[PDB]
Amino acid sequence: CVLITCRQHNWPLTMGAICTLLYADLDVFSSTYMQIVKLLGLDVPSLCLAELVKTYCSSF
Amino acid sequence: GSTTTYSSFRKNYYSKPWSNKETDMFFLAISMVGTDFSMIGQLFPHRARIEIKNKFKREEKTNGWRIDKAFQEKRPFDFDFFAHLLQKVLAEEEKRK
Amino acid sequence: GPSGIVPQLQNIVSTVNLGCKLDLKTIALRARNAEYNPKRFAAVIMRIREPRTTALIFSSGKMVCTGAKSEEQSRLAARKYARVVQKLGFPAKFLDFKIQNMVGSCDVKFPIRLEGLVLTHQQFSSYEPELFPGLIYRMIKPRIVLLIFVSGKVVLTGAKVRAEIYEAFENIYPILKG
Repeated sequence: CVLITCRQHNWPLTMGAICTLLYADLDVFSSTYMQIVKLLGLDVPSLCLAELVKTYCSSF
Repeated sequence: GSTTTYSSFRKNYYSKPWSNKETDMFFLAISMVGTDFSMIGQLFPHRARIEIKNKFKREEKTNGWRIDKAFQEKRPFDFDFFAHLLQKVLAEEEKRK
Repeated sequence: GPSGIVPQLQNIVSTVNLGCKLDLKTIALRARNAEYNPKRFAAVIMRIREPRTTALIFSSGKMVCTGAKSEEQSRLAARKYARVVQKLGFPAKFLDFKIQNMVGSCDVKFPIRLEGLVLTHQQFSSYEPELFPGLIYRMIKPRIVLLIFVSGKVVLTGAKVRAEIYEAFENIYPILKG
């Protein structure tokens, strides 16, 4: 839910940062994501290439 | 710990490569057992049933003719004989190597 | 018309009912080409080399066959499985064969940038390369799902009949032509 929320406001974030907290596994949460999105039919942007570099490069 | 927690698909773990004499023994079991991958997995305790299915899938790509030829080269079935053959041939492979 | 190519068929799925109750333990014991786990599952799995396919036979008499390249190949495989059950002693019979699924693929000989597809067909397009490289297109006519790759290769799924696969191909052609 927070992933899609941040995407609507194009706030940079990546899966790994979230999943480090939830005791999550790639199959589990990826399948759950597909299920929820196709259940609710919600539109959501993609990860823009330049969106993530700004925060990523500043982390060095 | 750092925020740069890289994530990639790891289900492709390192499994032990299949030996040539092990493949010959797999074909022999096909001849002498059949395609019961569970009982083959018991015969090959080193290999679980999913590895047996994967071996079938890989071999049938080109060596399906050998699968059929083995399956028609039927033989009496004995678990103890197969176990002795497996261990003896592997030990002889080690000694030759 | 398309660019000189019509999709190949990858896989087939079909169902038949043998018409009688079966002892799966007996089938597993006597069938060279079968595997069963009575402690875990209610159906036996068997294989034949021509048509190269497999069948999943349930104790309740239901069956699922897979691996054929065509509906007739799947039907021939199902008949061979029915004969296998017959010689095992059960009164198996070939009734109510039905093709349930069909898979195909094709290539257009030119690359496609998936980002445009997702940005113009949001309501049908999914594109998560961090999850799976290929783009997924939910087509509504016919009831087919197309899997698209940057290489220009496409896969089709969900058809009951071949006409659905080829109608999906000819419907997606003018879109990817853009």
